Formats: sequence, C-alpha cells, structure tokens
Amino acid sequence: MRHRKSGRQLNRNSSHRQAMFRNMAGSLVRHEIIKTTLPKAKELRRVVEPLITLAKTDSVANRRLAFARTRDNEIVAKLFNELGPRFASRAGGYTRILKCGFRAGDNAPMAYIELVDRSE
Amino acid sequence: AVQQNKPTRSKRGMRRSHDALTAVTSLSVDKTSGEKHLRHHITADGYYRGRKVIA
Amino acid sequence: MIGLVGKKVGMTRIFTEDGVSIPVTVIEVEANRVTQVKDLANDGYRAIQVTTGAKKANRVTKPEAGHFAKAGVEAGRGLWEFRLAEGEEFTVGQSISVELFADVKKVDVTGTSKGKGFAGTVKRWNFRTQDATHGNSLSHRVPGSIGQNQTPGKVFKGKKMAGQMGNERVTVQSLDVVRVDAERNLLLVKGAVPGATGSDLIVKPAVKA
Amino acid sequence: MIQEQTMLNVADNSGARRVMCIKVLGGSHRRYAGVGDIIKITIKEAIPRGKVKKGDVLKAVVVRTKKGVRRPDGSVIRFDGNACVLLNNNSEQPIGTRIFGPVTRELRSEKFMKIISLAPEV
Amino acid sequence: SNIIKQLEQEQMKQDVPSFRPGDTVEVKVWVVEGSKKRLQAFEGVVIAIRNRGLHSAFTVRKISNGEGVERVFQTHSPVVDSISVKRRGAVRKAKLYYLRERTGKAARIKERL
RNA sequence: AGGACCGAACCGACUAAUGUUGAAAAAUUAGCGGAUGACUUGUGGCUGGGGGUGAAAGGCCAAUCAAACCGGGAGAUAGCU
RNA sequence: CACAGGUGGUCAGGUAGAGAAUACCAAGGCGCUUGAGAGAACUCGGGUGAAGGAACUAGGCAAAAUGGUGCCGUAACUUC
RNA sequence: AAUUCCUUGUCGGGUAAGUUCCGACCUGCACGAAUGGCGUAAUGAUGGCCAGGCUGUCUCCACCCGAGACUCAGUGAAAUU
RNA sequence: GAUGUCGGCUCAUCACAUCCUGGGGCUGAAGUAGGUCCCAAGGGUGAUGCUGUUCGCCAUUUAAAGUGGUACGCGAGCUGGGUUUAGAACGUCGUGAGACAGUUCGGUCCCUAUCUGCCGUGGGCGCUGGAGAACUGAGGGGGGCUGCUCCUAGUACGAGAGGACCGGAGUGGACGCAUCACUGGUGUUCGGGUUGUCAUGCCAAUGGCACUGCCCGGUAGCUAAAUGCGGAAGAGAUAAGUGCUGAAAGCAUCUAAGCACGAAACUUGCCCCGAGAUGAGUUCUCCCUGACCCUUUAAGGGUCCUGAAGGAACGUUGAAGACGACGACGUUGAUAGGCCGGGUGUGUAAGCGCAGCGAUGCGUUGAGCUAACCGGUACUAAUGAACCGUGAGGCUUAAC
Repeated sequence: MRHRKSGRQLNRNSSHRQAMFRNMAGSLVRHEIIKTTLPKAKELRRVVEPLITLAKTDSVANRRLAFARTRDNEIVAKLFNELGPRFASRAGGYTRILKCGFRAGDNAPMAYIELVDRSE
Repeated sequence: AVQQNKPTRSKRGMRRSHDALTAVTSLSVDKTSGEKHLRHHITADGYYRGRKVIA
Repeated sequence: MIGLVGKKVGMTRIFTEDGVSIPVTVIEVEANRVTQVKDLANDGYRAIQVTTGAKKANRVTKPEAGHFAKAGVEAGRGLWEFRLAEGEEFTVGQSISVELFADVKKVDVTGTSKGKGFAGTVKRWNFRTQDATHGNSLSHRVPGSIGQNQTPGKVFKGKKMAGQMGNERVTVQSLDVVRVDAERNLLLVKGAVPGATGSDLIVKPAVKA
Repeated sequence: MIQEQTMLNVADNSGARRVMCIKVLGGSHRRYAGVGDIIKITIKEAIPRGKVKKGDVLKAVVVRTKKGVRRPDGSVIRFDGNACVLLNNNSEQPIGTRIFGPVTRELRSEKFMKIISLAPEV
Repeated sequence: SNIIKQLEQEQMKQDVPSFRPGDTVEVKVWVVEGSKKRLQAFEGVVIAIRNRGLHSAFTVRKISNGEGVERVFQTHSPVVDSISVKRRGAVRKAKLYYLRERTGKAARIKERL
C-alpha cells in the first residue's frame, strides 16, 4: 500500500533525489524556466516554492538556511534579492507547469516549469 | 515452461485483438494562434490558452 | 427495523466516570430523506429508498434530478434501500433522523473495507511462511503446494490464492451504541467499523441481538 | 508474554532463582501467559538449602511481566523483568512464605489472595 | 474533524499541571477495593510524554521494592486524580529511555533551575 | 631464530546465498585459509600416448582423458534399432 | 560478444591511520551505449523491530554478536 | 570403538524429557601390536557433543529502503511444437 | 528415445470403519464416572527432548491429540538430513582387482507457463430505441469448534465418601473478520547528538561522503503483540431412538391407515457475491416526435439538416489501484501542490551579549525548524472547444 503517502521516489535513492532537486531548484531559480519531465516538475514545486516563501524575509538565519538547502550562494542571493521582493504579495503558487509534449529518446511526458512572473 | 503444441494463427489474432492503438480524435484549437495541439499542452509555436508562453 | 445511512468521521474515546475508556467510532448521520417507497403492488416487495447529504447541482445528471424531483427532496450523495418490516411504514419525502436509534443498544455497521490492493497469500489468508534460511530457495512467502497430484489433476475451485484484498462490503455486527446525539447528528458506537474516514456506513439495529 | 523456553525470575523465598517456562497451560495451542496465568516450569537455579531443588517440575503463576498489563483506563503497567511465584503442583498454593517485589491487581481472584496479602505493594 | 475535536474538548481536564520529561511527579490514581475507593500514589520520574490532546499520556518510571516499574498514565483519565511535581529535572532529550539501563548513581538527574 | 604469529599485495578456495536459456561452458557477493615459505610469479627450455608427469585424485597432459588430438586401414563390425 | 572473468613489471601525493588496511580527498580519470513512469503480490540485496530467546533445523545453516591500544590479571594440562 | 549385528545392550552423568554425547562394564557377530597397538602437549576452513553470549533461525511475522517484476517508448531472443 | 526416492516444510482435499463435541439403546448403569453398540463428517483434532527418520520412546499439554484414501497427496512449491555415483577409512570377505542396504566422514536440486486448472482483474458483444440510477434473488460461496468458573445445589443420589441431570449466567483458549481510539513496532520523506575526512576564501555556520557513516528520538500511513466484533438463538424436515391410538392375527403390537417427538448432519436463519438467471428480470427517472432520393422493394440503402439524455476523452487527483477499473473534482471550483494558521515531532537554532584562560556554560529562548496530519485559502494547475452517442423504437395475437 501507499495510503496517504507523499513524495515520488522517481527510481532513485534518497541521496540521489535530494541532490537532484537541489540542482534542479538552482536551475529554476537562475533560469526562471526549465524543461523537465512532467513528474520531476510537480516535485520541484514542493522544493522550490518553500525556498521563495523562505526568501520572503531576509535575515542571516534565513539566508544560511537557504544556503543549506541550495548550496549555491548566487542562488541564495537571487532568492533573497529578487524573488523574495518580487513575490512579496503572492500566497504560494510561484511556479507554473506547462505540459509540452513528449521526449524523443524515451517518450517521456515533458513539461516546462517557470516562475509565474518571469520578468513579464 | 513451454508449449506442447504450436498455437495457431487464430490464437495469435485472438490474443492481439486487444493490441490496437487508439487515436486522439480530439485536437484542440488555440484561440489566438488557431493551431491544433494536444488538450492541456502548449502548441508547437509556444502558445497555450492563446498566449505566448515560450517564444 | 430500518437503518440509517451515515458517514465515518473517525475514532476517539469516551472516559466513563468509573475510569473506563471506551473506543468509539463517530458516525455522523444527517437527515435521511425518503425518496421512494416500494410496496407489493408495484415493486413486489416492501422497502424505502433514502438519500442523504448534499450533492453539487452541476454533478446531478438529470435522470437523477428528475428522480429526486418526484420525491420533492434535495439531491443527496446516493440512494440506499432498506427492506421494511411488517409494521413499519414511511412516506415519500419523510425525513428520518438519527434519534431513530435513541434506544437501540446494538447496531450492525456496514461499510467498504480499506483496499489493500493485490495481496499475497500470507497477508490475504494468513499462510504460514516457509523457512527464511536452511536452504530455502526463492520460496519464502510463496504459497507452497496448490493441489494433490495426477488424480485430481486440477486445482479445486475456491483454492486460496493471492489476489485483490479489501475494498469490499463488510458488516460488523452487534456494536454497542454508546451515545446518540440528536443535535449534532452523531452516533457513537463502541469499536471499529469498516472503511476509511469519510466513507459511507449503513447502520442498522442488530439483527442477531 | 511468557512462552515456552522463557526464563523467569522467582518472586518468592521458595529457594529458586531462575525457572524456565515449560508449558503455557490452560488451552490447546495457547501461546502466551500474561500476569495471573498459571504456567508449568522447571527449576534451573536454586539456592543450596531451599525448599525446592534444581530440576523440579512444578506450576507457577506469573506475577510480573515486562510486556505488562493494560488497565481498563487504557493505561499500561510494565516491569523490568518477568517473575513468577512457585505454586504447589497439586493444590496451586504458593510454596513460599515471603513475596518480593510489587505485584499487580490481576491477582485479586480468591485464588491468589495469599500472594496479594504477602506482597509488599499493590 | 471539527466534530471529533469538540467531542474531545468536552472531555479534557482543564487543570493538568505543566511538567517536562525528567521531572519527578507523583500521580494519585483511584483504586477500588470492592466497595472501598482509595487514592494511591505512584511517584517517579517522567521519562516520556505523548501529548495528543485528549489522548495525551506520560510514562513515569519508578524503582519499587527492589525492581523498576513504569506506568503509562493516560492523562485526562478520571482514574488519574491529580498530578503533582516534586522536583524539576534538567535533561536535554524528550524521551529518557536510556534511564532503563541506568541504576543507582548512574540514574541521577540534575535539578533544573 | 622460526616450513613462528597477526595482517594487505600475492597465492589459494572451507561455508552460505545468488546465478543455472548466467555478466561467466565454475563466476559474483559476504565471510574463509596461507602469506620468508615444502612459497609465489615472469621468460625461455625439457619430458608424448600404453607414453609422459603426478606430496596419488585414475589427477593432469590446450573447456577432451581406466589411455590425448589429427589423418588413414575404413563404407571395421552391429543375429541390434 | 564493446563479455562483472584472466593478464607480468614500474610510479605512487594529502588528512586521519602501524600500514600499500580503511575512510575522505588531490593530480588525473570517469558516471559503466536503453531510457521515462508507477510505487501490486512475489523475488533479490539491505535497514529496523514489542514480548520471548534456538522454542528453528538434519545441524545455530544463515543472521546477530565479539573486535583497538595501554595496563592489571589468567586455569587444567604440557613435549616446558 | 571411523570396528558391536542384535542394539536405542546395561549402568552412571548431563535434560523437564537424550537412538547422539561423555564416563564405565565386557557379552570383541567381526580390536590388537610398523597393511603398527596404546596414549599424547600443540595444531587443524577436521568429526561428534554441551554451555554462556547473541539474535527475525523460530513463536509469527510488521514496516521501511533500494534493484527487478507492472506500465509507456526503442530494440528484440529461447527451449518447444 | 527417463513415470524423481523417504521424511520434514508449505498448502491441502475427500471418505467414515467418529478422537472430541451432539443425539440415543442396553448395562454386571445408585451418583460421579464408565463399558458396549447404534445414529451423526458441522466444526475442531498439540507444541517438545532423542534420532535422518515415518514410527517409536519420552516429558508436559488438550475437549480431543481420529483412522484411512489422495502417484505411502504435494521437489515445473521448498528442503535434501537419509538413501543411491566418483575421494577416504574401519570391521568383514576375497590371493587379488574389488565387494558388503554392514558402518564412518565428505560430497552441483535446472525450468522466463502455451494449454487446462485456479485466484484476481479488465475489454468486446448480447440482453431488441438510447441513457442514468436503485433493486429482486435463481443460484453460489463463507461461517458453523470448545474449555473453565459460578448459580441451581452439597439439592437429587449415596451407608458414608463422593456428587448430578436439566436450566441459566459470566470469563477464556484457538480461529476468523474489521480497525488504528489506545499500547507498541516501523518510520533512508522530520528534529537532534556524534566520529573521520573533503569542500563552501577563512572564523563561525553549514553541506557532501563513509551501510540512513554511526546513532537517539519520532508525524502520517501501514501494522500486532493492540482493540472491537462474530460464529448463534429460532424455525422446517428428519437419523438412531422413544412414543400415541390401532387392526392384520377377540390378545397383543410405534405401523399396515392415521397422529406425535427427536442431533453440531440436512434446509433456512447470520454474512458476502450475484440477471451472460442468453430463463439476460423489475422499479423509478431522463432524452430524441426534420426533410429528401433510389432500388431487391424491405426491420432496404444513401443524401442533407440535425446530435439530445448521457457517455468517453483530456486535465487536477484519491485512505482506489500492477494495468485497466473504481471514486472525487475542473473556475458556477477546494481536486492536487503551494501559502496561511494550528497540531505533532525533536528539544532551548542562528546571530548577539555575558561569565570563564579556555573547552564550555548562561540569557535572548522551550527557542528554532517540523513529512505524508487538521482547519482554512484560488496563489499555480485543473480551457471555450472538440469527439462518441441520434431524430421516437419490429412483427403477431389478445385485452383495453
């Protein structure tokens, strides 16, 4: 059974998923849109959107927490300096998933995930 | 482990009676670009809902 | 007697003043509207058909809408029947409520048990596992034998094998009615009842008594 | 939960130090014995000049388990080890004259009121 | 679960003292001896607290008459008459299960100031 | 000092599982034994089939061994299928 | 076979470590030529289990357990 | 007794209960003195037996983590008949 | 031109020549207990020490530890201890090579299931216009065990010792089903501690990696050891048995006419499935009432207009699930994520101050974080479409 459980395991071990989403969240922050499989998005939301809600309030403690989650000081700075302020009035839902067809090498449901504002 | 008589071509056909694919029948048309696409998927030119989302 | 249609809310306890904790299942039984009465002349048997709860109007297909419209009642989440005893009698549109159970002391609760998916014989039928070591080869939870030999030459029907478990209709009989709270539409019965939280329950006065 | 091959301590001065459960009696295929159940034991370890000698087979009542007991409240009482009182095999009466350690209210049953009266607690 | 929430609310005690694991408490539990109802004290160190609203509990560990005993008291039970704190212990964990392997001097708990 | 001891490389191969149309015509994994010796390895040489070589098992002699492989006698013979 | 096997020699850095053990790294080299989902039984390879504790079994097979250094201490027996 | 058929001989030990074990007896079907007898420190991936420890071996399974299985896309066998 | 051997294991299934529990007759049956025979297969019918063992012998259970069939049931389910290959040794026999159901030590168990069978789970069609529900119950299946205590009643009975029938009540054991309120387990998706090492320029703070590195706790879910419940009472027909009236055959006689009783068997009652019950049922509701043409002229084909009730598809999903399926929800919306508040878990975060030579302590501070939980909230994603499905439903005879 899997009753009332959460979290896709995505055919990986826990270390691997954690590393992968750390990379993928860094990618989404710095590019503001990435293309990934539909199931790996929808798991990025549970990772990225808490980072923006964390970046709402700037403090040393908060930045150190973000750095712990995203071991990337450029990403931390962008969170707290652009995405924090940018989403200050939005109550979650900072990202947007757009189904985009299928991959050619494995027929994988592909999707775009992007920040809702995306400088537009 | 293994069969004891060769199955017939009739039994191939019967087993495969469930193997047929289903077509979409169901292309949606974007408001602005007017081009066809898979329901809930962006268009080939990057439209969805009738707004550019990719470019 | 007839019974009522409720919804499983959860479980909790009642502490009695002499220091006994009674586990209870909280079943909320809103008003059950009678939507049809079946009788010998028309239907060949005696029963009432009830509805309960509420349903979004956009989800009510107009066959159902017309059926509810005849009875003059609002749409519920479903329809259930209760065979009628010889003395019982109701009328279409009558609203039956929980205080029916005011003085019953035993109910039979019927629900759909939790669905366990495709289950092995160990979980589904309590088969004893074979040895984990001592030479066992790929055969730890497997079912073992399933038949005799050439003389039946077949597996008998009804053999216990793996397969779908749960998600089926289940009745637990003779449950103590701990409290009937008319104001809140609550029935509290002692013990566990089939199903998950939020599922439908059919609550009837105990047949076996 | 005392089953066959369980080693129990002895909560009476009958002389035994360690006894081993040999049969959870009182039913066919009966598995466990809780507080208040009669088990049959063998004596594995006895002090030198006691009233029972090692290798004896006799009955006993479990007075403490570390699986514990459930009270009707829902509360649970656990001990740090399993113990029993040796009982004469024919008349299930204690062999000892002192009882050590607390016992539990499940013994108040007209059959173990000796043990309750002699016990230091509960 | 609003309705279970208030079903439980109607039924929780309102005066449960605040204590923490490590504290020494005595608990007065009602004891019935046939016709007589008596109040018996079980005193020890709180080694665990399960706090779940009406289903709250706490484990109290004792060394009684030679060997250790621990009761899991169901807070909000009417069997528990009263709880009192005898001394306040200073520990860092929330579950003192390691005290089960300690005895005597090795089981001491610093007082909390 | 030592056919000493413990323990890598190295050389073996006691046990269990897995594999058994294998990743492999004997391996993998977890343990295991020896590890200055009657050791182990490189490169060349030498011994040939009723023969060799053998701390001996009918072991080994090119995934072949109570008598190698290849070609010939030879289309041996076969009251048997 | 682009095969988890076999194949002699030489060089060999740091931090812990007795070490060429092992852990993590450096220089350097790779990610093993099918991938994407789901999160059934059952299989394989692990982790953890209340109370018991060999009751298992042909047999403790397997697992679990022990493990280092200094120091104290150490039995029968003995070819010393 | 790596030997005794009868035989689980008999007696003692060890267990709650012991065809094994260990110590005796001798009634050696059918031991016996370099195709060595009898003992023996140390040693053995040696054979039997008994303890303590230790535990999912079991009472009796429960849950989790990964790789398959299942589904989709690409490729695409086999034994057998 | 191969039909795997014993035992254990894991699953069984049937017979009755019945071990228990149930009914009864006779007793050399006072009671308690038996003995023996008849009826009865509904359910139940041990786990151990030894030995490879079935068996046996034990030691303790139990209400009882049935007896047989089933290729001495079961190796394309498992084991391989024994047996029964090749090494070796002993006793023995043989000059020897070797041999012995004599012994002793060691000794490769392959199979991805086509078909039948079986457990699950779907698609197609049919059921006669289509659809959405709710049913009936023909059939199947499941369950169907028993202890002990107390009262009756120390009453009957007995010379005492002993000790009832019958009738009730309460607690068990095994077993099955549901569940997670509790008590626990697990919890590599939560928090903390700690070791080695590498990195973030460094201090501090963190991250990686070493089996989740090692651990200590733990949310939900799932689960047993946890907790609720249940195997009936009652009918109907009987078996062995016991009778009533009653002749044949002035008597008699349970039977021949007729009339009763009588058991865990049988049929119901309890629960679940179930109209492919092709014998395809019923009940209620909903929708569609436009033309035209050609020929075999007929339940005939085409054309145009129309497309309804519904359904599917797609998406967001679920205490549903291998996949289908099933259930919720799609902007008129809480379906999921997020966000907000709470809860829970870990236990006093960072930064700073202070004390101390320092490690560290202390305060800010039960602080900080907190997964699957609970209450909310359209912030994101659930798109207008489109697709399928039609246009009033045959014939005959009765009734109205």
